Amino acid sequence: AQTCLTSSQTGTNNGFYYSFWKDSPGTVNFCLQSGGRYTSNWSGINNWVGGKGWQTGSRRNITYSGSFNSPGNGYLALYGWTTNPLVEYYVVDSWGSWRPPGSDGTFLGTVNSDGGTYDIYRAQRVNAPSIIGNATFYQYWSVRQSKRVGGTITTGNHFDAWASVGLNLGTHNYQIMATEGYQSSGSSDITVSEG
Ligand SMILES: COc1cc(/C=C/C(=O)OC[C@@H]2O[C@@H](O[C@@H]3[C@@H](O)[C@H](O[C@@H]4CO[C@@H](O)[C@H](O)[C@H]4O)OC[C@H]3O[C@@H]3OC[C@@H](O)[C@H](O)[C@H]3O)[C@@H](O)[C@H]2O)ccc1O
Ligand SMILES: O[C@@H]1[C@@H](O)[C@H](O[C@@H]2CO[C@@H](O)[C@H](O)[C@H]2O)OC[C@H]1O
Ligand code: NA
Repeated sequence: AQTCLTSSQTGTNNGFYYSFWKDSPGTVNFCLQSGGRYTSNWSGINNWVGGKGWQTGSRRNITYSGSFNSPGNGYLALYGWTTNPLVEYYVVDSWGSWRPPGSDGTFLGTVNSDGGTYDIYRAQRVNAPSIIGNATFYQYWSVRQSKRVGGTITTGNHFDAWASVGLNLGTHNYQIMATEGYQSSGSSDITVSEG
């Protein structure tokens, strides 16, 4: 059954944790579906990110499938946080008009995982929204060298590769298969599972 949300919220739905966040402009209809599924549509937003997964991240292997429709700036990524240090992390499989993280990403190397090759970056967010309120913190990124929509993400491969280039993860907070939009409009329909 469906539960559509329009304001930032976290919780559990059909055995899966979810996180949904947007800043004030525009509209996101973040619709919780059966099992590990959610849909999104966004319009006129500034920034939003949300999806289904786990309240506490781990080295679990995560599989996802579905559709991602982003003519402007959007991302389809495994997405999560740690505390101590505060870290926002991404394993980006697809994107819209703009390949992240841009020039604010420092290239650190590559990792091969799940049939793909990913570029590794560190970026810094300055006085930016976070799971602990406005903060200044690093992001760790793996970004697939070409787009893919669907498959398995062997998280351990990414975590180990980041560690090998000095990117230390803290205590795991949430870990979700996320859709992100930036100053754009679009939609997605994504189903997650582990193991
Ligand atoms: C005051 O509080 C605050 C602070 C921030 C931001 C803090 C910060 O450190 O970064 C500021 C800038 O945001 C990033 O921006 C990206 C933006 O440049 C990019 O635009 C592309 C550029 O090319 C064009 O051709 C594209 O059409 C256009 O879309 O889009 C992505 C932006 O970055 C995203 O921002 C949101 C994060 O969640 C994502 O991780 C990140 O990828 C940096 O490059 C800085 O220039 C924000 C909000 C508040 O309130
Ligand atoms: O109310 C708080 C939320 O606003 C906060 O949400 C985070 C804000 O930064 C976004 O980049 C994240 O995706 C989102 O989780 O989390 C903590 C909560 O208490
Ligand atoms: Na992967």
